[PDB]
Amino acid sequence: AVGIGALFLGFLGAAGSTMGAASMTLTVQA
Repeated sequence: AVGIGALFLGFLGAAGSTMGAASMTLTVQA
């Protein structure tokens, strides 16, 4: 139950966190 699922979650959480910074870290939302 939710065994290997842990490996995709671990790396797929890098893509969202990296593409979120390109959201203009100035002050505008997105």
